Amino acid sequence: MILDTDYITEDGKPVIRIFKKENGEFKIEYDRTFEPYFYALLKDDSAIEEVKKITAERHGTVVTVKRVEKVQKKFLGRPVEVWKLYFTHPQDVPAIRDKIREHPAVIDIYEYDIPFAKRYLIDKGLVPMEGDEELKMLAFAIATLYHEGEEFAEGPILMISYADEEGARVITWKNVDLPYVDVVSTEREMIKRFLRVVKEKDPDVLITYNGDNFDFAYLKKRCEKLGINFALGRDGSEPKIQRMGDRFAVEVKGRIHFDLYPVIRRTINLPTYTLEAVYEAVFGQPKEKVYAEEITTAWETGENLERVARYSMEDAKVTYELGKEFLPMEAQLSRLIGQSLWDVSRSSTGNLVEWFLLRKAYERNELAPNKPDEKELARRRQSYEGGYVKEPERGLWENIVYLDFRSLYPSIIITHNVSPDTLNREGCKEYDVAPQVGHRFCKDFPGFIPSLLGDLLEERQKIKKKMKATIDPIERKLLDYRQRAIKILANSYYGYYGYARARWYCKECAESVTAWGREYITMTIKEIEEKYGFKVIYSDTDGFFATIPGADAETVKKKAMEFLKYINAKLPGALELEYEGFYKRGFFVTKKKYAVIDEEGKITTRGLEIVRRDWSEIAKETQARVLEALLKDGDVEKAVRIVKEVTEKLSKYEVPPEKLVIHEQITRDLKDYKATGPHVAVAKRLAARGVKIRPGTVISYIVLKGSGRIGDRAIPFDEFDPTKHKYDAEYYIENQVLPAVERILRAFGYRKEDLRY
DNA sequence: AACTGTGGCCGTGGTC
DNA sequence: GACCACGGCCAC
Ligand SMILES: Nc1ncnc2c1c(C#CCNC(=O)COCCO)cn2[C@H]1C[C@H](O)[C@@H](COP(=O)(O)OP(=O)(O)OP(=O)(O)O)O1
Ligand SMILES: [Mg+2]
Ligand SMILES: [Mg+2]
Ligand SMILES: [Mn+2]
Repeated sequence: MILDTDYITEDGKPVIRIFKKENGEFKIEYDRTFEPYFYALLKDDSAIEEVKKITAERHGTVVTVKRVEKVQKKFLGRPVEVWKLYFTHPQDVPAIRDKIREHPAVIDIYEYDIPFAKRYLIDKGLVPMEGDEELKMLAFAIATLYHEGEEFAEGPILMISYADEEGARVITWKNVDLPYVDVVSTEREMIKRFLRVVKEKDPDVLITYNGDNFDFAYLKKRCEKLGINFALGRDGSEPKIQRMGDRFAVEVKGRIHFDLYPVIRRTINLPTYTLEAVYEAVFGQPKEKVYAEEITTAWETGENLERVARYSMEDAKVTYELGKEFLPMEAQLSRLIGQSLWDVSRSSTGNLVEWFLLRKAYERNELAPNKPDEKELARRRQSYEGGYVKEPERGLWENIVYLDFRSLYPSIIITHNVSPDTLNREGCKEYDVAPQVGHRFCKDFPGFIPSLLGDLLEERQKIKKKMKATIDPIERKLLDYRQRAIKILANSYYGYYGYARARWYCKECAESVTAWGREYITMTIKEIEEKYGFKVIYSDTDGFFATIPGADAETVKKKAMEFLKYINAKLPGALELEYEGFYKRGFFVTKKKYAVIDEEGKITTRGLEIVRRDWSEIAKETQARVLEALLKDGDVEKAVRIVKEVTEKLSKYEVPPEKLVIHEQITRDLKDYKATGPHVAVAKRLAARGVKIRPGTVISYIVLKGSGRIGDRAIPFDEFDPTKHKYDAEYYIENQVLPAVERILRAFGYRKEDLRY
């Protein structure tokens, strides 16, 4: 299989490198013949002789057109012949493309900003990660000496650990009496030893947890101090550290640096993404954390080093175990997009969609539309109406079924052929007309994007059917994550239509999709209420909760299955209403906030404070105990006692202050905030002390006793000292606990006054 | 992480 | 007090 491709320049000419593993052997294939290009649409074929003469300059190098060939293409499905303009070197294209577009004989140009190595994979029909090849994998981690106030990597690496199918080991330069610890003379020899190990094992995949932003940058700084050529690459190169967005990413050439952190972060929803949290969520086993402060004290005092080495060994071990499960999931996605695992595992959803569409467009002889310029971008900044959200029938309900459309927005795109190459096309035999907004879509031929969603959706449902039949609960989660990733990808094609930077931008398409969605869900609600006697309790976009007032569970389930047969026979094309589940009881608070319990006793909660990273644990813990007392024990008096116990404890300063921490993300430069909430107030006091506040910084603060603005008396939890600081017990009662639980216990006749003291 | 999309709750600190 | 805009995170 193909692992990666890139290009190097040799005597001014590009050379593609294809990193392969075949029959257990690593190979590098070199292609010297592939040429960069873009397309020009000319006013007349005779003008090509002029265009061939246009020249540019880049760094004292004259740029010329190497050669041309005329080709038949389609633009949004309409045939058109264009000139493929070839060049000697990819950098020629940025240097000359404006001069060609400016030529009076040139109407427009296309596909002039495609990275060369990806262009090669598309045009050659090559797909990374295809085949039965078994890849060898190696995880690694590091332990460092840390002191507050120091620069990054001023202190040495203390241990380097690595794990694979054969076990886990730790390299260190102090004497630790553990069988898996290899003792070397110095930090320098420890790094050189790890390098030796990577070259001996020759792994196809290096697995880290956040190596993109910590491990490799730390190693590089230390290797710069120590004079080490850290040649982990299979071509003898050192790791290649590149900016990517607001952070960095690291390649190791000829292998795949698989950083688990970007994958996990976008696949699993956790409050924190410490390695220990991730391990426990995936495998159901605890992992102990040893903190930087303990590690430094152990190294300097020479005591309890065995515990640090064990912690370091366990980091590599669980990092290997995780990579073994998540690599095949991301390899599948890599095959579906047609790009390397390295790119796909780190890329925004927009880039995944666009790379997929560029390959498919090449397969179908379709020219890609261009990315918008600044002025077109400003023109694309109007919003449009979305899904319908019904105001819920508040309170406790029994014997609830949940019905929900299968992949609704993609199914609408498929069924009604919603696409910019079909929008208001004239002269067709058949049209579908979007409700409310009136846009017409021709049905005589499959639209570009509609024609591609079907395979995604059919793949997803195969995974879903296997998921629901999987005994192994770990394997079941992993299938869940796969089918969810395809779901979001498919839905992102709809969002792509309304994305201002999209090449296949079409706002008419996007608002037609949502308009159809609104008409389908309200029609479905009308039918189930009118013709089957249901009451719809709550509905959001494409699903709803409903019951038959006064009927038992068996009756509600039976009549819901009858309604599904009836409604699906009336729905056109790929539109299908699904049975998602039955809940013995449910409590609906507001739009987007409710909790249901199934017949096995499992509670599911949506939108409520329990699921929000930005509410205090004491409020979430209390709300969770209350929901359990209500939905599971049907015990209202108990839920009330729980609240009363909590408020009393808070009043008496008996709640641990850890449960009172509030977490809120900084999303922008501090200068750009118009409204200064508590987390920005704290952030501005830290910045004034020299702390590097950037977008993505989480502020973790606690509210101290006082009266005025909350931000005036919020401090970071780092600075909280229980001997000097009294937390604001009234704030956590009146601003956190009570609001969270009173919105629920109102339904049973309890005012806040009934829950205080 | 997200810049694939819109809808929505709710705390906060302002206005009057 | 009533009201509003901002900003975060969440449900689709
Ligand atoms: N990321 C998105 N980008 C653009 N549009 C999006 C989404 C998005 C989502 C999500 C992920 N959340 C979950 O998976 C569950 O997490 C809940 C935890 O609180 C929903 N929509 C739109 C299009 C979609 O057809 C419609 C109905 O939604 P929804 O029935 O769930 O999906 P669906 O009908 O396609 O798929 P299924 O029913 O699963 O078959 O809303
Ligand atoms: Mg839904
Ligand atoms: Mg908003
Ligand atoms: Mn759905």
